[PDB]
Amino acid sequence: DLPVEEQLRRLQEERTCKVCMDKEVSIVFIPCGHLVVCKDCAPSLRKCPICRSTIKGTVRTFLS
Amino acid sequence: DLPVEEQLRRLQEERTCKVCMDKEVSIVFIPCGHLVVCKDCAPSLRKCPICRSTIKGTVRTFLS
Amino acid sequence: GSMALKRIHKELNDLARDPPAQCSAGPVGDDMFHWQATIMGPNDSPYQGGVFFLTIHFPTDYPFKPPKVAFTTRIYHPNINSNGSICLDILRSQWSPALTISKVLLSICSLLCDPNPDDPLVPEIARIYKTDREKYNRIAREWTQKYAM
Amino acid sequence: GSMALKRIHKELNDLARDPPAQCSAGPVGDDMFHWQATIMGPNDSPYQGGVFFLTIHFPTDYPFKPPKVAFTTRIYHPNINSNGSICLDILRSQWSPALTISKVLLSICSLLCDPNPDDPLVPEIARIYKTDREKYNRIAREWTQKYAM
Ligand SMILES: [Zn+2]
Ligand SMILES: [Zn+2]
Ligand SMILES: [Zn+2]
Ligand SMILES: [Zn+2]
Repeated sequence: DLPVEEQLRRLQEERTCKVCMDKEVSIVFIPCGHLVVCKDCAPSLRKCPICRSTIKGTVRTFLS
Repeated sequence: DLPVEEQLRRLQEERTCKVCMDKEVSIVFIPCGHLVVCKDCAPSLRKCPICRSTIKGTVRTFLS
Repeated sequence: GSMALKRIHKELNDLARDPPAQCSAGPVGDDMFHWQATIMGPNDSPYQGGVFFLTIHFPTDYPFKPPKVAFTTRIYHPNINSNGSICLDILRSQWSPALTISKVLLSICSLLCDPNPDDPLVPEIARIYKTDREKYNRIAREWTQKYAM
Repeated sequence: GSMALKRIHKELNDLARDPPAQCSAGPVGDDMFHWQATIMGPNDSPYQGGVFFLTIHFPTDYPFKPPKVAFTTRIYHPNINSNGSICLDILRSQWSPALTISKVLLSICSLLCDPNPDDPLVPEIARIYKTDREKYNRIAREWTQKYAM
């Protein structure tokens, strides 16, 4: 934690999708449990990009 | 979005547990899909605090 | 602490940053679980002008149980009894840990601005309120005069 | 765009804020998909001093496919062929969209610092490297002299 900016650049960067890196993460992978991509990027993936664990489902997150 | 501080106070506040409001949220509710409490607060709850939908399970999130 | 403790400390510490519009609260002694709120009679209710004081008492297992809140000040409102108790949904059945002391004060305020038809705590007052606001508000402001300010 | 496009724009825009230690890259023309990196021969490799240039080519469906990267500069390394191609895990089988152009450059750097035993792209070089570093590094720096700087 160092003054003015960041975390903020970094905080948002921890919260943004890991592949389009534009849209905010929304989807937990089944079974690997990573909350690491946005709704849109998911379909194009067979394996979770983080641990190469293969995706078998999704849970959607509602930060409401 | 207004200068210096916030979102940051607010950004963290969107990301912190909704009941202990100390620990960071980690748990998606089943079936209501809310990612809104930390691992620790969960057990003490029957219904998701947001929509009074009753909890029937949890998915753990790994922001790794 | 904690946990209610470390929670309530944030509660308080936040209510400082962003107080709810019409009022403020806080610990009375070092007992963080016994609080006193002062609520500043909201404009365009028939309580404007007068000041009102409430007593907050956090249960030891707050936030999972709702806090005990009741006016020490006298007040004319169909949903508040002659002994001070408040008749509010969240205070009882609808409570959720997700919601803060700050947030309850607000709903109390809005309750003073808009009382209820199905809830009548004091049926004496409710009936006058139902279809005779004219009369109601007079006694409402009258009490504000006498006891609030 | 996009999407590779709007992605690559961030890539680039970030590589400006936080460039990977030893190097920099960017678009050559307005074709955002054809990039040129310059990598500044890392200290305590036998390539220190000399400068190296690489060519980056993003597939149209990047990030789901890995980018095409190959040295235009000449270099003596068991995992880089006489035609420029790089022999790196992420460049092929291990690629993941989660990882950035920035991140690949880094691993290239670290590859120059530490070549491989099972991977030998050029078996000619690997053998000399295996248990005769003495000799290896001489030719390594020698080439750095001749072609890199
Ligand atoms: Zn995405
Ligand atoms: Zn994973
Ligand atoms: Zn919690
Ligand atoms: Zn819910």
